[PDB]
Formats: sequence, structure tokens, C-alpha cells
Amino acid sequence: YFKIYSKHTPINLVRDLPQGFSALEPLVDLPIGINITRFQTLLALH
Amino acid sequence: LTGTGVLTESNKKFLPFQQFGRDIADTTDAVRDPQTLEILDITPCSFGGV
Repeated sequence: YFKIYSKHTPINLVRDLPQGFSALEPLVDLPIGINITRFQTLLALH
Repeated sequence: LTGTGVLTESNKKFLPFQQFGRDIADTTDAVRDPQTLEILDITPCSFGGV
């Protein structure tokens, strides 16, 4: 089961993570049933 | 899940993923109805030592 927990907050400090406590709620849980050893991130490029 | 208790409207807020309330000792404080999504508080039926 792939579980994704997502929290969205406005961030004052562009450079680094703000010190603070944020609780992440699970958006959805999906039965993908696939083994994952690596991940990559897609960025749209102008 | 089987239990015996009075069912009442539940004041406590539940996030959408959350389905069951938790009591101190492995019993369900609150349940959300499966058919219609409203939180119900569970209180054990009145018992008094005599």
C-alpha cells in the first residue's frame, strides 16, 4: 500500500525549513503493490 | 466491531481519514457510522455499584 502524507503551509524563510511542528495527514492510500528502491522528481522546464 | 453502549452525537472533531475514537484502555470511545459519515460518541451504559 502506497501511503502519501501531505501538509501545505506558507513558508517565510526561502533558504531553509522553518523551525516548527507540522502534522502531515494522509491524502489517500493506494494498493500499487510494486517494489520501489529509487525515486526521481519531475520538473517542468520552460 | 461489537460493543454495548449508549450512542450520542459527537462534539469532538474527526479529520476525514479518522474513523474510530480511542479511549485509555483498548476500547473505542467514538465511531463514525459507515452508511452515513457522522461521528457518534460511545458511552458505556449506566452502571452503579450497589
